Amino acid sequence: MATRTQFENSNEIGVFSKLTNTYCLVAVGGSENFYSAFEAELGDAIPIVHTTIAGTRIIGRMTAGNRRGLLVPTQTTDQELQHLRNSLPDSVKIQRVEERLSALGNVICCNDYVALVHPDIDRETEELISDVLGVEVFRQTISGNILVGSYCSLSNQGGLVHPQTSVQDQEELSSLLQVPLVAGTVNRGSSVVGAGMVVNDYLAVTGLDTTAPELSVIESIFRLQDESISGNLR
Amino acid sequence: SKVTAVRCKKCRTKLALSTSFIAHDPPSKESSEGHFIKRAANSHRIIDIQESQANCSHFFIEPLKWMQPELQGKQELEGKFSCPGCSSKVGGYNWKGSRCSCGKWVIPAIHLQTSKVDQFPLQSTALP
Amino acid sequence: AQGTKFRISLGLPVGAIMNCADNSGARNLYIIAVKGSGSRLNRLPAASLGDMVMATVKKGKPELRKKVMPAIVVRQAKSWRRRDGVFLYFEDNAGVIANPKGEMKGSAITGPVGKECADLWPRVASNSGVVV
Amino acid sequence: XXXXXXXXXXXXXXXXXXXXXXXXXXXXXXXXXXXXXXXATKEFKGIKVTVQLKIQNRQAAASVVPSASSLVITALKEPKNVKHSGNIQLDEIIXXXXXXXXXXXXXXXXXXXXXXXXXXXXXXXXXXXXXXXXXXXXXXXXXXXXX
Amino acid sequence: IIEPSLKALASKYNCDKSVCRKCYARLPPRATNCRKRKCGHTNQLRPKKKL
RNA sequence: UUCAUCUAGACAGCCGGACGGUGGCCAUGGAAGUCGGAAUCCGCUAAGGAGUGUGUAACAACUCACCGGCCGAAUGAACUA
Repeated sequence: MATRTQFENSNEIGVFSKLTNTYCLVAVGGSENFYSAFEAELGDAIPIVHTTIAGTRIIGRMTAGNRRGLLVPTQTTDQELQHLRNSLPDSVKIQRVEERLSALGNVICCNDYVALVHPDIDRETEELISDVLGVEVFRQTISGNILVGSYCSLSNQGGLVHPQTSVQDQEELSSLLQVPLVAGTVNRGSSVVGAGMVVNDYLAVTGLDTTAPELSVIESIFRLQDESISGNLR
Repeated sequence: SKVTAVRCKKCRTKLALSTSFIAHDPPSKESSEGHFIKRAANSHRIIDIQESQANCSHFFIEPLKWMQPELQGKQELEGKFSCPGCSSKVGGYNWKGSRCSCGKWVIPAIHLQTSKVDQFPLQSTALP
Repeated sequence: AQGTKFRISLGLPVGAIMNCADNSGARNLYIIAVKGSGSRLNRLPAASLGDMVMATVKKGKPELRKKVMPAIVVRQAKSWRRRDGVFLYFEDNAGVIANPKGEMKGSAITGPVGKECADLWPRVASNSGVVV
Repeated sequence: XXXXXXXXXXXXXXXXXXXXXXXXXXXXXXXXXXXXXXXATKEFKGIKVTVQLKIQNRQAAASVVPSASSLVITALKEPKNVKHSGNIQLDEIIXXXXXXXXXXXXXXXXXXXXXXXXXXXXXXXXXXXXXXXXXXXXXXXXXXXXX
Repeated sequence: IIEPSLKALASKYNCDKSVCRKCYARLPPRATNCRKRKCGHTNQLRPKKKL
């Protein structure tokens, strides 16, 4: 539900992992303490894949995908591409995308239903995102930022957005995304809210330095929260 | 108010409910118990004076249901225990003391450090 | 505070005026030292792609000027060798400014960012639009 | 099963300090322990020291006062440092107070067993003015009364 | 948890010693002179500080 | 060099006892001879101090004081160069 862990000593998880409702991706250079946080609470319901994208460990920022599809940038080698075709099931579809804006995580903010992309993206990509992911694509910016990936975490229930955000811009976004939106901070006051955490329906993993009032705001908008083992035997 | 729960961070387990909490709230503020004293080897020689902290950084609760195998199996006079799924140093049991970081004393009690555990309300959401 | 990085060629000595990549108000950065450099008689310490440097603003907002603050190199014009084989080099030098913990004050970075800088710093890879 | 003998001291109304530590190796009980010792110190002061021993088996309650120590001469009186320097008329009652005290005293009769219980009384007024030292040195009463 | 019968077994090797004032060496507690040569076998000893 | 102990049994070491009213009393998270203040008593005794120290969260455990024997000729101290 509301787990916290960290990669090597870095609190931010959304750089290093990509969580959807049907699969999960993790970087390869990890300890056993980071991989056990996912594998214990996901179990064998969704496949957890140790992978790299373009020879890097920043696969949460280079990829973008949801329940139906996964997009990889141009510099992904065909060894890393043919590897992901085997470990992920046949229901997902993977297609390489020719971009000038290579980092697909910071560009595309998407879920199962509605996607927000970078405003400088071209018409050739927007026809491909609606083909592979099967999602209607809307070009829209959070109030002062053009990167919608790092500054807007999105799910099927709700969404956490950038903290320095005006109210009437959230209300125009909420009519567009059709989910309730809360502005807040994560990881003891980091304004980057898309990369500070990952999220889907059953799980939402954040950093270890996330304080106690910040974890309450995250689980409430995403509505992941809902016991006979406790009791007094004196 | 409403009922609350103290769920473990990184284990996601309700360690303690309300209907608990021997909270002991006021300290003493005087020079023998509200201050931390460090003695010496001989003749009650005091080398250090420390002021107590603001808020009591433990939780003083009942011996609960999940604590039962650790307290029966190799029962001792002092030690510690863990969350039932992560095996981290969550809180220790002591039949001696360990007042509060802020100080009183307690009882032979079950202290639970407020670091690496947090307190949720068991009722509905806050709805700001 | 800096993780492990493969050695690439040193291309920015002390005194180099490099561009400023982000939109934090500054226009150029003046490198005065490099974190983690060495010591040798009459040798200037030099920066590379992905190093943390101390740098001052010479042109930009009047709030930012006349004080020293750390910064991170994101582009470089001197060619370096990657392990896969290709020698690459950008068009001009660039630097974003950050706190000594490594978190970035900027909101977004214009232009491309070197790949070995993106893997070394997590917050740079969040703000990066184009990674090589 | 087995018998486990323990000890207890001080307290007036309710005391939960030293005793709870010895109940660590025993079964867990808080409200069962401090209420069982409460009936032992019933009709005893909370100002005074009360010594008890409790033998338990499977959450059991035991209440006895041995009264071998200064528990006796504390009891025949009326309730920054409370001084115990009081005057009591011991010599009439301390002949009978020694009879509860001398269960084994392991001495020759009550003539020497009342000259030690008064020696424990190193505070109160006793009989007349003083009930200590030369005022309570040589006895010319009872002696062959108890034996 | 330390079982203080075992602590008195351990304190004989670590705590119950003596210290020379001049050369700071660790000497047995009933010793009268330092066994080293660099301090000139002096007789200025002290008990090692307890905790 | 100048004292002093010692076959009328030394110093060192060993073997025994070190109890009873006792966790005495105020004192405090807890202080049982040993964190501390004034008190300092009794009984059994050959003899054992409401205790010299080590130790304990508090005990305990052990030594010293003290009382008896075991081994049986040297020994302690201050100084001079």
